[PDB]
Amino acid sequence: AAQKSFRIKQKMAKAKKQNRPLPQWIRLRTNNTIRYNAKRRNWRRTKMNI
Amino acid sequence: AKQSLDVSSDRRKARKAYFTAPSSQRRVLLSAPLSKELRAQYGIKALPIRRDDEVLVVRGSKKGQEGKISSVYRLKFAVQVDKVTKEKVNGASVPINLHPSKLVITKLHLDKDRKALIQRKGGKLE
Amino acid sequence: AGVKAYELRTKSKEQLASQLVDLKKELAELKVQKLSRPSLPKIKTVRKSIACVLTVINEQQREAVRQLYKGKKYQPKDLRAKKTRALRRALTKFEASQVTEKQRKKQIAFPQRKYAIKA
Amino acid sequence: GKGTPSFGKRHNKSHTLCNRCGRRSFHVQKKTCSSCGYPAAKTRSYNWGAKAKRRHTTGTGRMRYLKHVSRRFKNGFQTGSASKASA
Amino acid sequence: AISKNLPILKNHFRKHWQERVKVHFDQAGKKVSRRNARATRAAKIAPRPLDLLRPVVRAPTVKYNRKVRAGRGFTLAEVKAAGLTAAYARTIGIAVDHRRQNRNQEIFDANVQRLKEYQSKIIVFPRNGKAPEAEQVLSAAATFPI
Amino acid sequence: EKAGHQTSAESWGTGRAVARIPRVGGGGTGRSGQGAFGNMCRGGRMFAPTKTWRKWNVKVNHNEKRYATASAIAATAVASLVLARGHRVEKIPEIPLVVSTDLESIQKTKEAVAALKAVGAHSDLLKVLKSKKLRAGKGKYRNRRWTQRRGPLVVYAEDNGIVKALRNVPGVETANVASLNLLQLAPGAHLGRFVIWTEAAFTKLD
RNA sequence: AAACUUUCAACAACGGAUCUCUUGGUUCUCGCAUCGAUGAAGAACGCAGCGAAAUGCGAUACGUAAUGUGAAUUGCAGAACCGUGAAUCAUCGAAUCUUUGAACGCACAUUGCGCCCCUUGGUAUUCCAGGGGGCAUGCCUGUUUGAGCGUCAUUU
RNA sequence: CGUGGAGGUCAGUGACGAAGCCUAGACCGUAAGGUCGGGUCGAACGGCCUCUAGUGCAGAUCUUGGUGGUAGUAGCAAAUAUUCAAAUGAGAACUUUGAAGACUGAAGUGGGGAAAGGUUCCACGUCAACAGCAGUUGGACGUGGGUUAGUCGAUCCUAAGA
RNA sequence: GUCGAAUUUGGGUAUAGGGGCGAAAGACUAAUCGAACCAUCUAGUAGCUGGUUCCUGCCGAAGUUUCCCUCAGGAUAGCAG
RNA sequence: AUAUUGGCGAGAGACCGAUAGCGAACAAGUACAGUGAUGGAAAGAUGAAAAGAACUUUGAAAAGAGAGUGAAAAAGUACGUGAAAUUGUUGAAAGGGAAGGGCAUUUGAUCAGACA
RNA sequence: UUGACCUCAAAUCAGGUAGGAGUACCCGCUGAACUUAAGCAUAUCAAUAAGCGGAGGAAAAGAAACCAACCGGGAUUGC
Ligand SMILES: CN[C@@H]1[C@@H](O)[C@@H](O[C@@H]2[C@@H](O)[C@H](O[C@H]3O[C@H](CN)CC[C@H]3N)[C@@H](N)C[C@H]2N)OC[C@]1(C)O
Ligand SMILES: CN[C@@H]1[C@@H](O)[C@@H](O[C@@H]2[C@@H](O)[C@H](O[C@H]3O[C@H](CN)CC[C@H]3N)[C@@H](N)C[C@H]2N)OC[C@]1(C)O
Ligand SMILES: CN[C@@H]1[C@@H](O)[C@@H](O[C@@H]2[C@@H](O)[C@H](O[C@H]3O[C@H](CN)CC[C@H]3N)[C@@H](N)C[C@H]2N)OC[C@]1(C)O
Ligand SMILES: [Mg+2]
Ligand SMILES: [Mg+2]
Ligand SMILES: [Mg+2]
Ligand SMILES: [Mg+2]
Ligand SMILES: [Mg+2]
Ligand SMILES: [Mg+2]
Ligand SMILES: [Mg+2]
Ligand SMILES: [Mg+2]
Ligand SMILES: [Mg+2]
Ligand SMILES: [Mg+2]
Ligand SMILES: [Mg+2]
Ligand SMILES: [Mg+2]
Ligand SMILES: [Mg+2]
Ligand SMILES: [Mg+2]
Ligand SMILES: [Mg+2]
Ligand SMILES: [Mg+2]
Ligand SMILES: [Mg+2]
Ligand SMILES: [Mg+2]
Ligand SMILES: [Mg+2]
Ligand SMILES: [Mg+2]
Ligand SMILES: [Mg+2]
Ligand SMILES: [Mg+2]
Ligand SMILES: [Mg+2]
Ligand SMILES: [Mg+2]
Ligand SMILES: [Mg+2]
Ligand SMILES: [Mg+2]
Ligand SMILES: [Mg+2]
Ligand SMILES: [Mg+2]
Ligand SMILES: [Mg+2]
Ligand SMILES: [Mg+2]
Ligand SMILES: [Mg+2]
Ligand SMILES: [Mg+2]
Ligand SMILES: [Mg+2]
Ligand SMILES: [Mg+2]
Ligand SMILES: [Mg+2]
Ligand SMILES: [Mg+2]
Ligand SMILES: [Mg+2]
Ligand SMILES: [Mg+2]
Ligand SMILES: [Mg+2]
Ligand SMILES: [Mg+2]
Ligand SMILES: [Mg+2]
Ligand SMILES: [Mg+2]
Ligand SMILES: [Mg+2]
Ligand SMILES: [Mg+2]
Ligand SMILES: [Mg+2]
Ligand SMILES: [Mg+2]
Ligand SMILES: [Mg+2]
Ligand SMILES: [Mg+2]
Ligand SMILES: [Mg+2]
Ligand SMILES: [Mg+2]
Ligand SMILES: [Mg+2]
Ligand SMILES: [Mg+2]
Ligand SMILES: [Mg+2]
Ligand SMILES: [Mg+2]
Ligand SMILES: [Mg+2]
Ligand SMILES: [Mg+2]
Ligand SMILES: [Mg+2]
Ligand SMILES: [Mg+2]
Ligand SMILES: [Mg+2]
Ligand SMILES: [Mg+2]
Ligand SMILES: [Mg+2]
Ligand SMILES: [Mg+2]
Ligand SMILES: [Mg+2]
Ligand SMILES: [Mg+2]
Ligand SMILES: [Mg+2]
Ligand SMILES: [Mg+2]
Ligand SMILES: [Mg+2]
Ligand SMILES: [Mg+2]
Ligand SMILES: [Mg+2]
Ligand SMILES: [Mg+2]
Ligand SMILES: [Mg+2]
Ligand SMILES: [Mg+2]
Ligand SMILES: [Mg+2]
Ligand SMILES: [Mg+2]
Ligand SMILES: [Mg+2]
Ligand SMILES: [Mg+2]
Ligand SMILES: [Mg+2]
Ligand SMILES: [Mg+2]
Ligand SMILES: [Mg+2]
Ligand SMILES: [Mg+2]
Ligand SMILES: [Mg+2]
Ligand SMILES: [Mg+2]
Ligand SMILES: [Mg+2]
Ligand SMILES: [Mg+2]
Ligand SMILES: [Mg+2]
Ligand SMILES: [Mg+2]
Ligand SMILES: [Mg+2]
Ligand SMILES: [Mg+2]
Ligand SMILES: [Mg+2]
Ligand SMILES: [Mg+2]
Ligand SMILES: [Mg+2]
Ligand SMILES: [Mg+2]
Ligand SMILES: [Mg+2]
Ligand SMILES: [Mg+2]
Ligand SMILES: [Mg+2]
Ligand SMILES: [Mg+2]
Ligand SMILES: [Mg+2]
Ligand SMILES: [Mg+2]
Ligand SMILES: [Mg+2]
Ligand SMILES: [Mg+2]
Ligand SMILES: [Mg+2]
Ligand SMILES: [Mg+2]
Ligand SMILES: [Mg+2]
Ligand SMILES: [Mg+2]
Ligand SMILES: [Mg+2]
Ligand SMILES: [Mg+2]
Ligand SMILES: [Mg+2]
Ligand SMILES: [Mg+2]
Ligand SMILES: [Mg+2]
Ligand SMILES: [Mg+2]
Ligand SMILES: [Mg+2]
Ligand SMILES: [Mg+2]
Ligand SMILES: [Mg+2]
Ligand SMILES: [Mg+2]
Ligand SMILES: [Mg+2]
Ligand SMILES: [Mg+2]
Ligand SMILES: [Mg+2]
Ligand SMILES: [Mg+2]
Ligand SMILES: [Mg+2]
Ligand SMILES: [Mg+2]
Ligand SMILES: [Mg+2]
Ligand SMILES: [Mg+2]
Ligand SMILES: [Mg+2]
Ligand SMILES: [Mg+2]
Ligand SMILES: [Mg+2]
Ligand SMILES: [Mg+2]
Ligand SMILES: [Mg+2]
Ligand SMILES: [Mg+2]
Ligand SMILES: [Mg+2]
Ligand SMILES: [Mg+2]
Ligand SMILES: [Mg+2]
Ligand SMILES: [Mg+2]
Ligand SMILES: [Mg+2]
Ligand SMILES: [Mg+2]
Ligand SMILES: [Mg+2]
Ligand SMILES: [Mg+2]
Ligand SMILES: [Mg+2]
Ligand SMILES: [Zn+2]
Repeated sequence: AAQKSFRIKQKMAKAKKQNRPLPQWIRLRTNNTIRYNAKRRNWRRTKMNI
Repeated sequence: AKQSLDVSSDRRKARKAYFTAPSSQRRVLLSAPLSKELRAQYGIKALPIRRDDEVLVVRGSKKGQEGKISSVYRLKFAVQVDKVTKEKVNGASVPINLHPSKLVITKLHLDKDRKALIQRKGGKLE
Repeated sequence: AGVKAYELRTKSKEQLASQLVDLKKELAELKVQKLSRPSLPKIKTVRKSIACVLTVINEQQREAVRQLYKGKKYQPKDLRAKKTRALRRALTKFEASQVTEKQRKKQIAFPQRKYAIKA
Repeated sequence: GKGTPSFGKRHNKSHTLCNRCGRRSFHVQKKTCSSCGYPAAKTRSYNWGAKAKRRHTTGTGRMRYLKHVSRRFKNGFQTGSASKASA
Repeated sequence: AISKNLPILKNHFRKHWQERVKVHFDQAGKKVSRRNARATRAAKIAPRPLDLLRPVVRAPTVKYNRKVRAGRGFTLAEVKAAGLTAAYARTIGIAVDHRRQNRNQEIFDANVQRLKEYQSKIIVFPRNGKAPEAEQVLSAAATFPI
Repeated sequence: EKAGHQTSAESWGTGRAVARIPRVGGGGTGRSGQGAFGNMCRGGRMFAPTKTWRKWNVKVNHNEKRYATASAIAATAVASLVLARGHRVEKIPEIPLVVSTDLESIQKTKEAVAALKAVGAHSDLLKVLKSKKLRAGKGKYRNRRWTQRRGPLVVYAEDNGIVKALRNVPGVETANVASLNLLQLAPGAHLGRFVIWTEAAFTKLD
């Protein structure tokens, strides 16, 4: 950690990208049931387990 | 009743079949009936609705109104007519969704294919 | 607009390879545009075409190499029939129906005879 | 002692990520995944393990190939392509 | 676990017997499934009768020796006495069993007669042309009871 | 049978201040530490779980069956039972109603519906269609959505097409004389169904 | 006497029972016989004008080719028909199919490290870089090529 | 007596309001219960003859969910410590700036790293939740930017070991 | 108490459940050890403890006999419908 | 001919009806826990239609009060019905170390039927 | 000197093939204890669970070294 395997870095890249809220236009779609992004993630809440 | 062992009277299987049906299957679900005058003209009772068709609301609040169909909204199982609208209290206006089974076709939009389909059904075509 | 399939399948190998660099070069210019602009759905159609071009370029050289390999034992695997791994090993119609010399004579002399009853 | 103070000592990985199943069941030292059994030639599963079976068998994934087989069979594994009709 | 005046029962469910339960819900389902597959043989089988001719036979033991029912096949001895080859009589829809033996003239006689009666009641379609369309009979053993 | 036992839970045993039903392992999910397997437990297996080897069909003695239908037939005369059963027969010519063998050959609903009406079946044919109602219960999920009364039983001798002719009129049922079904002759085990006998049928009876 | 307490009612809270809903589950029956070294099952990481996810897909990436239908898609923006043509359509026979996995150049807690054939480039069979095609194992039939006073004839 | 469902029936009740819920309102039953009014409500439901069972709860330190009294209570008191003015803001005991009083006292409360985390870094915005007072402040929320090597590491080598 | 050594300590590496490891306490082996943890056999068995859901009507007990590795249980007779 | 809690395609039930039915009717083997093997949830319903409440006004704001839409806001994205425990207000009645219960009657409140 | 033969090897030799997945049903191996016996060891659970190998749309079995004792029967599987 802070000398990272690129494998670990890449999972950690994909980490960041999932870390954003709902794009709020999905809320507008016909039929659409998603109120909020319920899979969100915090660095000091719950941990990534490598 | 159904005599075919390949037909299903299952209410559940049907309600799913309907709500899951894709675009191409919905067009035929979105049939509207031909007008009394248009029935005798083409020798056809009803056809799957099409965008630029002209049509007459025969049921509901807007019954008696008529216009050109602005869009067929297949996702919503709804057909929108551009005359019929509601005005909101901001003063804007929004389409009213209409179901073809509650419409009737005054004026078809004729294509080579729409024409073909009528004769292909045994029609007339003025 | 945006490319049509049958209009590509006419063109020459050397034209297609050239129009490819067109679409890449057009797409590249659009890429630089798209970050200056609040949206650019145009890019969808150029890059969907760089696929359609490439499909045909490939389509040819395959149906080309398919042709010179035609009708001979041992041609390349991806031009070989897929079917099922297990069908691929099936006994061919010839060697299933291969019958026995001893047994052949018997199917001849003593075949199943059609017949019925009541009279 | 055996409690919370001894827990401050835990910074070491018994397992990193298994290449085969992408798990972090891959025991660093034993160099074998406690979940899928990689390196093993076959994939670890047991009959007292019905759930974990259910969690991994065919169909929990993409089925990038097997998806279509049932269709290709319905058509008898047609080769070539289709010609034309009308309209 | 022993009380009143009742027979001793030996009710055998001490293994996991609930695993090996077999219920026939397909009783009807299989009757149909096998009626179609009979009448779909009656087609694919052409005018042929749907069964094979069976011999008269005296039933074994002392209990059933009194009676007689259809045996398996016709004893090369009878196939020759009725005057045809075995290998051919196979393709005439006669069943020939090479294991059976004739210790009984009265049964051997009975079986040869039964054999000629079949040759007389059948029409053998020739190798090539013709086929004077014959309207298949559904049994043999019904035509030729015991 | 797999259902409800699909956890690994086990009793926490006494001394932990909470009751002893099995309890889910692990932690973090909030299902953990919850009563398992128990016939009183949310999610647990139910008491005496139902089995496919329950006795479903019931055997009846052949002669007893036939005695039953026999008694049911004799009630298709005996007007009061037919009247007491529903079946508006107060005006029909006579019990039993026997009808021309020509009925057996009718090819067309309108034609057949007429003959029925003609011979006294109007008030009964119409008792249905008024009697149509939505299923009172929860079966209306289960592909029995509609209640209705039962109309007449047209008993032919040979079917020349009366059968496809009546199959779409409601409440009406058709059956051969060689067969006869006690389920129809005494619907809901109540005697006196309304039977219209083609004269062909009636003499095949004896 | 108030407060407070308790009790009943109305209104309002609290909670989500009840009632009625049902693209789900469950059980029964019927028909069928099709995974993979031609790389499967499974993984990981990617891909959209605007997506986190489910779904779809693979650097040709919510898709390419083919065929059918005949005008949509829709949350906004964008584009847009008497026709080789709309569609987040149907069907699907042709392809693409990243890093992988029985997983096959060697490795792999590494985006670690070789060898061979073709080709471009820097003066270049030899060094450096790009482009392509390649090298696992057991076994079988075969083809070359060999080994052994295991053994046969033959030369002189 | 009552409940889920089933065959039969009353051509039963119902958007002119089914069901359910509410009701120190009314009536029948010895009682399980049954009927009625009013209110609330919104789409289905009952009487009779039969059929059927996953059919009636006060308890099982019963299962699940919900809620009380306890109770504005126990408490929020280790690590010496806070004070003045201005700015900003709707709002300042707590943010910012100045002023002051202090501390850690180089075996640091300083300056970097290993394991570990994974963007917490940094800028802009920003206070519903979080920071058991507060909140204009934050490791929070939103939105973006940021990690540049022939010489530092890995990579190579071998150790125990595999 | 000890504090320059039978010292403290990181990392790598080995040993795994009737097994390990133990300068020996039945200690330690992931808050688990006089036999770890995970799942399954498993709805393990219980002569023992707890519970066991609507109304009314009529009748109405026994704790005694004999036998039992029986003495908190059955068998049996009796009483009861 | 026989087997089939796997696969693919179909038809069905005196089955269950969101604490039921598979664990999962929902982005369910998901969120989450555990070094690991494994463990493993909760969570369906505004309306026919967003018509999802312009506009005014009070407030820093969240909101409130209006107005408005709608058949209904006693449906306001805390969204069908909306019970109970338990809670606020309002009204009624009563309370000398619990509260509630039984027969009976005064007192008040309340409800008939029933005369003709 | 040469050319065989037998045996054994080598090639990135020419071309094929095996692995893994699934495993309800099927062919085999291996294999418990809970439990029942009111104790308990043979026994029972059970030739069951668990572990392992191998298949197919079915598998297996099958045209008798069979069954019988009859006036004999006549591959296999199934009810
Ligand atoms: C999404 N881009 C597409 C482009 O990829 C292509 O799409 C064709 C589409 O036009 C075809 O459509 C055609 O197919 C019919 C086949 N008989 C004939 C008429 C036409 N509808 C589709 N069948 C296949 C797509 N690849 O042609 C049209 C387009 C818009 O440019
Ligand atoms: C009593 N029947 C109820 C029915 O009323 C309804 O209940 C909803 C419930 O589903 C909604 O909640 C739903 O949507 C929420 C969105 N914030 C999250 C939780 C989810 N269950 C509640 N907000 C209101 C209830 N009346 O849907 C669920 C149910 C159990 O069928
Ligand atoms: C429902 N409200 C009641 C209210 O009615 C009353 O209740 C009395 C109770 O105080 C008396 O209780 C006391 O007072 C009596 C007179 N001094 C003597 C007996 C004593 N226990 C009971 N005997 C009668 C109840 N109805 O006081 C208690 C209460 C809860 O407030
Ligand atoms: Mg809807
Ligand atoms: Mg944690
Ligand atoms: Mg952790
Ligand atoms: Mg839908
Ligand atoms: Mg309408
Ligand atoms: Mg509509
Ligand atoms: Mg811990
Ligand atoms: Mg340590
Ligand atoms: Mg270790
Ligand atoms: Mg799937
Ligand atoms: Mg015995
Ligand atoms: Mg089993
Ligand atoms: Mg037969
Ligand atoms: Mg013999
Ligand atoms: Mg079970
Ligand atoms: Mg089981
Ligand atoms: Mg357990
Ligand atoms: Mg279990
Ligand atoms: Mg245990
Ligand atoms: Mg325990
Ligand atoms: Mg306690
Ligand atoms: Mg666990
Ligand atoms: Mg359950
Ligand atoms: Mg009606
Ligand atoms: Mg109900
Ligand atoms: Mg008090
Ligand atoms: Mg209220
Ligand atoms: Mg609420
Ligand atoms: Mg509905
Ligand atoms: Mg179903
Ligand atoms: Mg197969
Ligand atoms: Mg990319
Ligand atoms: Mg899905
Ligand atoms: Mg999508
Ligand atoms: Mg499509
Ligand atoms: Mg691939
Ligand atoms: Mg990888
Ligand atoms: Mg490798
Ligand atoms: Mg290396
Ligand atoms: Mg190269
Ligand atoms: Mg390479
Ligand atoms: Mg009932
Ligand atoms: Mg029930
Ligand atoms: Mg009924
Ligand atoms: Mg009640
Ligand atoms: Mg009553
Ligand atoms: Mg009312
Ligand atoms: Mg009501
Ligand atoms: Mg409604
Ligand atoms: Mg009824
Ligand atoms: Mg009622
Ligand atoms: Mg029950
Ligand atoms: Mg009840
Ligand atoms: Mg109750
Ligand atoms: Mg209850
Ligand atoms: Mg209680
Ligand atoms: Mg509780
Ligand atoms: Mg509280
Ligand atoms: Mg509490
Ligand atoms: Mg307070
Ligand atoms: Mg205090
Ligand atoms: Mg203080
Ligand atoms: Mg304290
Ligand atoms: Mg202090
Ligand atoms: Mg302070
Ligand atoms: Mg200072
Ligand atoms: Mg200062
Ligand atoms: Mg100091
Ligand atoms: Mg600091
Ligand atoms: Mg915080
Ligand atoms: Mg706080
Ligand atoms: Mg505190
Ligand atoms: Mg605090
Ligand atoms: Mg605050
Ligand atoms: Mg501020
Ligand atoms: Mg900061
Ligand atoms: Mg932030
Ligand atoms: Mg370097
Ligand atoms: Mg080893
Ligand atoms: Mg000292
Ligand atoms: Mg063990
Ligand atoms: Mg050992
Ligand atoms: Mg020691
Ligand atoms: Mg120790
Ligand atoms: Mg522990
Ligand atoms: Mg421990
Ligand atoms: Mg133990
Ligand atoms: Mg043990
Ligand atoms: Mg039990
Ligand atoms: Mg137990
Ligand atoms: Mg008495
Ligand atoms: Mg004595
Ligand atoms: Mg005793
Ligand atoms: Mg005892
Ligand atoms: Mg006792
Ligand atoms: Mg007794
Ligand atoms: Mg079955
Ligand atoms: Mg619920
Ligand atoms: Mg559930
Ligand atoms: Mg419930
Ligand atoms: Mg139930
Ligand atoms: Mg659940
Ligand atoms: Mg959702
Ligand atoms: Mg979810
Ligand atoms: Mg609703
Ligand atoms: Mg719904
Ligand atoms: Mg709706
Ligand atoms: Mg407001
Ligand atoms: Mg307001
Ligand atoms: Mg109003
Ligand atoms: Mg209004
Ligand atoms: Mg309402
Ligand atoms: Mg209300
Ligand atoms: Mg409402
Ligand atoms: Mg709103
Ligand atoms: Mg509210
Ligand atoms: Mg509500
Ligand atoms: Mg309440
Ligand atoms: Mg009060
Ligand atoms: Mg007091
Ligand atoms: Mg006092
Ligand atoms: Mg005092
Ligand atoms: Mg007292
Ligand atoms: Mg080599
Ligand atoms: Mg080779
Ligand atoms: Mg295998
Ligand atoms: Mg396997
Ligand atoms: Mg057991
Ligand atoms: Mg025992
Ligand atoms: Mg015992
Ligand atoms: Mg013992
Ligand atoms: Mg096994
Ligand atoms: Mg078969
Ligand atoms: Mg075989
Ligand atoms: Mg035999
Ligand atoms: Mg047998
Ligand atoms: Mg059978
Ligand atoms: Zn793994």
